[PDB]
Amino acid sequence: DIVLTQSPASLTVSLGQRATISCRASESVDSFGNSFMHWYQQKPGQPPKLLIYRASNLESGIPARFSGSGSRTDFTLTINPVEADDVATYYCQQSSEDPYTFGGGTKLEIKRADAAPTVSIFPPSSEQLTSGGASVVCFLNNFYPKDINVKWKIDGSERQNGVLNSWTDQDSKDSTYSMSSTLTLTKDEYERHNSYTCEATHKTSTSPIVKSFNRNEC
Amino acid sequence: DIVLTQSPASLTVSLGQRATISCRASESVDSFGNSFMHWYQQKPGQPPKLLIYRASNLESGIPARFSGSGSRTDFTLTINPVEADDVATYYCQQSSEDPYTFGGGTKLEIKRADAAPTVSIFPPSSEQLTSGGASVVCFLNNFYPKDINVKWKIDGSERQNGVLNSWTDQDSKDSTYSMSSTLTLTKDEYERHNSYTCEATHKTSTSPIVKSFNRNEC
Amino acid sequence: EVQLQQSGAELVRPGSSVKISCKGSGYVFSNYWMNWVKQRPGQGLEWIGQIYPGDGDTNYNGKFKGKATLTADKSSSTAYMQLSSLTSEDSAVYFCASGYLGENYVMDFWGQGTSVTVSSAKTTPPSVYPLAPGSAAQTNSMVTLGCLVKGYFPEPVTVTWNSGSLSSGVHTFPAVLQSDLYTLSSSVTVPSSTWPSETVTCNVAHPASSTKVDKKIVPR
Amino acid sequence: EVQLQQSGAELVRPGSSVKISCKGSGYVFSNYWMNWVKQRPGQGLEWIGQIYPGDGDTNYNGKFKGKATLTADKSSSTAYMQLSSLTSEDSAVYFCASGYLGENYVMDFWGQGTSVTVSSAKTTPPSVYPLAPGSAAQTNSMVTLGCLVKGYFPEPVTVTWNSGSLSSGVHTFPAVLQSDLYTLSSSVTVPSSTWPSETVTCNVAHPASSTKVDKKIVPR
Amino acid sequence: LEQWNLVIGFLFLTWICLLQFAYANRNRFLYIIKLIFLWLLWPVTLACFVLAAVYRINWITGGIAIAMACLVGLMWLSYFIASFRLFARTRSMWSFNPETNILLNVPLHGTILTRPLLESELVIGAVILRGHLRIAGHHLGRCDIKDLPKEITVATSRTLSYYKLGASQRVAGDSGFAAYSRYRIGNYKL
Amino acid sequence: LEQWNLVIGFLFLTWICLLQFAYANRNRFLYIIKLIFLWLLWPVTLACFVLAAVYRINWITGGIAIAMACLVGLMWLSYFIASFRLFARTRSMWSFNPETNILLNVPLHGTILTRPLLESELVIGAVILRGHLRIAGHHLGRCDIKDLPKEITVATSRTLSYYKLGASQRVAGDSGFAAYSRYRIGNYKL
Repeated sequence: DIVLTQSPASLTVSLGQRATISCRASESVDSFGNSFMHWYQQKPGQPPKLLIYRASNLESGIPARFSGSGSRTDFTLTINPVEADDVATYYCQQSSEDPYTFGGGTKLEIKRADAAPTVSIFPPSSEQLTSGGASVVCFLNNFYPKDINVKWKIDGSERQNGVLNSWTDQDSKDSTYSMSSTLTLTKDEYERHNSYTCEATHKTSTSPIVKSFNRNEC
Repeated sequence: DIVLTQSPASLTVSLGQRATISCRASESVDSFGNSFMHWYQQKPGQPPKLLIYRASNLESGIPARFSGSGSRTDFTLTINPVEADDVATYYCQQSSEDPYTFGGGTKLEIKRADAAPTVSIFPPSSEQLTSGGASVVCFLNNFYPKDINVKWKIDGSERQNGVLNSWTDQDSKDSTYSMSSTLTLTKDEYERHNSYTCEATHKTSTSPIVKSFNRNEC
Repeated sequence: EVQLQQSGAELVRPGSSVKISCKGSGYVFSNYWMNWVKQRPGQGLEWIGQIYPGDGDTNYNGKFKGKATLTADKSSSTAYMQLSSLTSEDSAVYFCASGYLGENYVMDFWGQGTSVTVSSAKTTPPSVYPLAPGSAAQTNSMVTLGCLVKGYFPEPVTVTWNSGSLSSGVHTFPAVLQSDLYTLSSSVTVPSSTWPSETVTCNVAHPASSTKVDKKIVPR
Repeated sequence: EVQLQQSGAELVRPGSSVKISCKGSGYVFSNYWMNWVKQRPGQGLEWIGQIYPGDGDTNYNGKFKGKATLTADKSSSTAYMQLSSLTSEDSAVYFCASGYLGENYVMDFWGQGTSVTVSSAKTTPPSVYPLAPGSAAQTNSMVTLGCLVKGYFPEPVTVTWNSGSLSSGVHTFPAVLQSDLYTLSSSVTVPSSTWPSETVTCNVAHPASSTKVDKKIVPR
Repeated sequence: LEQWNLVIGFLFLTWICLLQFAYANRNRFLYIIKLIFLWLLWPVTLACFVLAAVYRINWITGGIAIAMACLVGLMWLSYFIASFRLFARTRSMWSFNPETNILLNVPLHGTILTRPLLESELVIGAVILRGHLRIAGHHLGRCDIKDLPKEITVATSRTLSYYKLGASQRVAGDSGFAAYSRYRIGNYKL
Repeated sequence: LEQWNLVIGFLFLTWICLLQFAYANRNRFLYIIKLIFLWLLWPVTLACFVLAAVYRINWITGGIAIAMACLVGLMWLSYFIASFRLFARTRSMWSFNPETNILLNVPLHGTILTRPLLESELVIGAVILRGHLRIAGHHLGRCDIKDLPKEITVATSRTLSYYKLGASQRVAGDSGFAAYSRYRIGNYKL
């Protein structure tokens, strides 16, 4: 079992600069005159896509901005003009021995300018209230980078129960993120309190963005 | 120009026996290790169909009952189990020199049992009469062999003017012939006489078949 | 499936010129050879020349040099042959053929053929006359029926019975040229119960004069 | 073109067995190899084995011997993989791949993937609640709208807006497992002139329980 | 000296014929004669060198003759070992041909046809061209697309490769194209 | 004889190396050495035979030496004439290789690539196999289906054949198949 080790486990490159990914090997991958080292690209929710086969040859239908090199144990993949569509995870595979093995995986991230979130607060619906639940939902859209915190205070008092956060993948068009935090209550707890505030603390936004509502008018 | 001479110019074989066709040559058709002699089959109203190429090789899609041989100058095509569908004309072609030349052609006839004609006489139509002509038509259908003659006697007197006989090709199903003889008259000449008779004499019957009509009934 | 399709029949005057076409489908047209065979109405076949449409390399018979000119058109996938200073000897049927691997010594698939008529006679529509057994209607086991087509120019004419549904027992006879007008006959036989229970019809189509006749035959 | 198509998502129970299929078109199925890769939900890829459908020659990883059995069917052009004695570690996505020339060392075209879930929890239809902007009506240049899907099992569910016509700035968030019940949300932003002039609709389809909901969004 | 001059004259005449005509695609009679000449030339050279060593001018020539005898013995043993390994792999008489080291075996017409190869390959192509199988440029015989061999092997002295059919294609006129790709290089010998 | 035994010992050692290793695909250095030896063998053999003729035992040996001298001169002239004809028709250094007599010329990448052939063919096939042109089993280089050469030639000492492209085909993965068929065998030399 030729163990393949990749470096680094995560990579951030600005639009335009080059990206270098390395793949090691426990043994020699070179067979009788052939290398047998392949590179794949897998976007979320899709099967892997072959880029380089036998460590040098470029796959048909793949843009010429991907190039690979190396021999024996050291191998390298290079994307010289990176673009916003190259956000994926890259693997290396060997085919010399019978139990084919894959690499660990290297996630590629794109660096760009900082952006501020667009906070939106939503009250519970009548269907939710008559079913018995109370889930207030706050959306944070189109911000960069991923460093963001949310504080779910109610009537001036913080709440640390029932908060579920969910980030999205980095976009392939503008390379920005999104996030939604939901606070789940019951009908009685929602009825008693009046003011609910969603506070988003982003690094570029020194003063946090606040969106709030009162259930008496809603 | 390599002149190709075929023998015979006409062939009659019974349904089941073998047929042999020969093709000569003015010079040697053998190129640097290749023969370059081809055989074709052409049914009436259709383009030629290749059977044998380079004097031995059988064309794909052609039944295996066709086979060719020969070299240098003497070449031969053989159809051992002939069938009723093999009625056509066969040519030989050379491709060694720049002006490609074809053979004379050998028409293949098929022998079978004798049959008698089915005589049918037809009076002139009213449209023909009001247009001004008068053409009586006699049909002879499904007879073998081709040895037949028709006598166009009117009111007991033979007519030798305006008679047109037209044979058909031998059938590919029962291998029998047909013919139609038409006698052309004007309206006044048709109206003068009364009785018209179509008399056909075939070798299989010593007494000719007669079909006649009168203008009084018609 | 590799195929070749030619143009229609051509009627020209002596001293003029005609341009035959033959286009193919199902393969790369620029990598093959075409061979342009000629067959006279009563004689055998005869070879004219070759052309490679990829670059324009041609061979000629030597007899037809000056008479025949071969050109090609890669963009439309169509090849042409032009015959000049036409005479009465130039009436024939012209084929186009090619090989399965694109070779110039074997002709594997052919075109249907193009008929060229060189005469000064003008086109004439046909005149269809029914033929019926007016003597006694011939009430035997099977009654025979005719349909006479007279006085048309040029060849050919197509005679079919009931739009091709009745194609058993049909004998179409060759045309007889007479004073520059052709004459043709065809005969069909039907069971005595079928006629006159169902009305039969001979459909005569003359594409040279765009004449379409559906004359139906009736008892006297 | 060369294609590979797999089955649908499979929900099973521990101790049972499942049979995944993957069939291909556009080529001779008996002359190729298939490679049957596996990808865990939070880990990397892993190789299971091979099969040649022409005669039945197989290779295995060694870890998956006994767990995975590969068979083929030339007549229907379909290959199968059976996993036996399933446990919680066996929940993954299983692919099938082949090479362009029928080789066993390159994987050129893949299958879309088949998700297998090994759990004792029963299927539950989703509950869709609209999210209307009741705080201050969001009367800005671009008003945002939401649609909350809560309590469904198993994965996945698809949320589309106005049957796919509204696809400008649609963010669908990953599901969060909570007491064996997933929860999902999605957001869309429209100009303030469009809504509430035209009421939007979030179409939710759960194929596991055959649930189709077309909940509409109206002002509070 | 005149006797030796005639003998050394005929000695060179055989040397010209072997280097100009004795090849496999060339005169096969002379090819067989060349094989016999080589097989008889090995022991004669070894015996001549050991004789020059035992009857030597001085100790330098003795060492030179001993080294040359060791070299020719090494060549003899290397040839025999390589030829016997290749014959064990393929059981063909091309194993003893010094010009070739890679051999291609194809099961066709109920027999196995052996042909030499210039280079070892990872994928081998095939064409038909009107029902005449032609693998790696070698004219094998008449075959169809349906009747293509399902597995071929390429044997050398050190390893034995296995190839399998894949990616066929048909064109008009009983012609086609196929590919054979390697799947196993172990499992030595037959 | 000890001196002559050493000399005749080294005479056979060169004979072992030329018949076992001196081949074009095996060892190019020994192939060039074999060419030099072959080009030097003819004058030496001719001079030795005429020397045996002038210094002869009897008139029988004189006639034998004269006949052998005529034979080696005939071989020399035949080789030079054939090689010069082939070089005039192909302008390649494979013309002087005694093993080969048929040469294939392919215009690719702005140059002409000469390779030897075993048999003269009426039709020549070609395969691609992932963008790697391979005509008559010879590995030429990288090429596309649309970049195939339009015309190739096959040259020998007596005639020059011309071939043209026809009946191409494409399969998935930048691979394909083509055929080259002969249309002219005249128009000798370039």
